[PDB]
Amino acid sequence: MSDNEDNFDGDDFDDVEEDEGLDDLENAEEEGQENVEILPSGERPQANQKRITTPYMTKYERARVLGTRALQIAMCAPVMVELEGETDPLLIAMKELKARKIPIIIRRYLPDGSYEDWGVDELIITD
Amino acid sequence: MATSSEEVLLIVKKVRQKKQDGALYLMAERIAWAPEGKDRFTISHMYADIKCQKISPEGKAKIQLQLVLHAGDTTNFHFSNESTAVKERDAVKDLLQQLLPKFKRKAN
Repeated sequence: MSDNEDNFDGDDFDDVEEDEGLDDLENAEEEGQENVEILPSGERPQANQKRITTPYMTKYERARVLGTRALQIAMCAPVMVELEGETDPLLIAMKELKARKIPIIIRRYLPDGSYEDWGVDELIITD
Repeated sequence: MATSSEEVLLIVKKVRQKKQDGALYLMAERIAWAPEGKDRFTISHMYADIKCQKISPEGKAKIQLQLVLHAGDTTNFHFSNESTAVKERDAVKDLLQQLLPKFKRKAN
């Protein structure tokens, strides 16, 4: 016996309504830009063909990697760069990113549905 | 397995129903729950009669499967297996949910 089933009020019921066999609808999206995947290298998943994009990093990928790296260091992640006073995750990440010392694979995505893996090491970051 | 009344596909142990400690058994045509130590399921709902299945996930110390029936009725099955209580919910969910269309209107 357990009166716990009547001792609740507002059970966080994750309403699960079955709905399999629905339509796809390719127009059910809002993105159309280069949505890139930020993955941590070491597993290094890459394709087996010549890449079509450019081995350069703009302020888009830079800021994305930087934000993710600051999040890492902010969690007490080891620094891959030299410290000349940089005691903040952003400063260190900026140094690492500028030196391509940040271990992260950036998978680019095109509006056609294609995707290409791009490591920071393979990208020339133009500050 | 456990064909004591019907063919049970999913056997969910440590399940309670409104102060009743027992076990949940998903049979081919119906979800039947019985009390631990009883040879008979004191609850048996055909997937047809089950209008919708609602289920409370992690966050609460009580994982529950509420079978909301057509009339507005319901069946509160509390997954109380401290080991996989929530994981039970998910399996009973994915399965029962797939069991529903089997008892729902077809393409016509």
